Amino acid sequence: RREVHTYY
Amino acid sequence: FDLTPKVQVYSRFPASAGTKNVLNCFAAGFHPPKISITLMKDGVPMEGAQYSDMSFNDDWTFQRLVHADFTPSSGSTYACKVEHETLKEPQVYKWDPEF
Amino acid sequence: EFELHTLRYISTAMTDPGPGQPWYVDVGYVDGELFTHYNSTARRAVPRTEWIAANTDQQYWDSETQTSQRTEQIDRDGLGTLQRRYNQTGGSHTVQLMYGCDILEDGTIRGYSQDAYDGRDFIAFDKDTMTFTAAVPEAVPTKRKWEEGDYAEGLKQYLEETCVEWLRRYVEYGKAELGRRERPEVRVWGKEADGILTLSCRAHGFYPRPIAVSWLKDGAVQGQDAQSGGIVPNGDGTYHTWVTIDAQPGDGDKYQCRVEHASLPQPGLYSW
Repeated sequence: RREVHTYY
Repeated sequence: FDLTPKVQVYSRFPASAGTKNVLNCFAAGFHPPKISITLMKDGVPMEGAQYSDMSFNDDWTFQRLVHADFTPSSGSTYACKVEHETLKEPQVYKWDPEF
Repeated sequence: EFELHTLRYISTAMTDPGPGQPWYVDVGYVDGELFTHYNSTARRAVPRTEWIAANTDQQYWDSETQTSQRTEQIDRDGLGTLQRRYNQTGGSHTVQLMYGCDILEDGTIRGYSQDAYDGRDFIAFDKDTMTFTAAVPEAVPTKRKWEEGDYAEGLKQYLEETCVEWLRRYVEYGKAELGRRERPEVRVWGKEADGILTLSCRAHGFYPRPIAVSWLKDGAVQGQDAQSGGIVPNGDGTYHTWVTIDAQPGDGDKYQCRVEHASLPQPGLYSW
């Protein structure tokens, strides 16, 4: 499954 | 900086006239991702081309596969035409049937 | 190859996709085989192999879609944020993310997550120290952001547990395909062309990827004026490689292409 990373 | 495409034109199987095959054109190692890749038959855009979704290698460089089903004929020519902003003109890569 | 199995997700955001081309694309690979895809046009995470579709339901793909749409969102802002930080406006720019896990040859587990701007290293996760490694000054503010709160903790947890957990499932799902071996079909050709004989050896349709292709002269490995195109993909997941070598016209009979691959019980020898 894909994993959400966060805002740069 | 920007990196020019390294292109290879090849068939799915060893070619023989009258035998069903697939013509491949693979461009890799380039940047930016925007690129034009066109399979050619007898001087004109080839029929049935399929394009891989944009992807990249471990070194971040982009790549794309274009392929189209075909039945190779002696007396027809095949090639791959590539346009990219690192290129001043379209580069054409001829496919050698090797038969 | 030291790595037994791999799970890798990548994505690309661009300001200049091309006309009508999607500005955001993400894909996933298992053991190098593309098994899922999403882009900012379709707006849907989709299966790309039969074995993935056969072992997942709609809620699975709804979750992947939700995750992808979120990553698209993050990247849509990202392109702006990074342009601003590089004092750039318009033009052609890209944001790239690459992450996943590797199961090596004795049980060892690897986990990574790294980002690039305009095709250059921007920042990478260092899960050993739970910090992010800034490649350039422009990445420092991002490093600072990401090292706040429990983000790093969650990312490490995913890479070491979640990622692996699912990799083992996928490997199970498609072991019939992923664990297969496809024999190469080889062609040797010669071209006479300019006071120089150029011999070419092509291995078509082998799987898995690793292969060793060499030119022999009089039985001995050769070496000089050999040129290789590396390994390139076919549409069906199998692979292709071509090696050439320059010889003197008339010496064609002295040369053999040698192919070593997992599908072959014994190395293959091919003549023109």
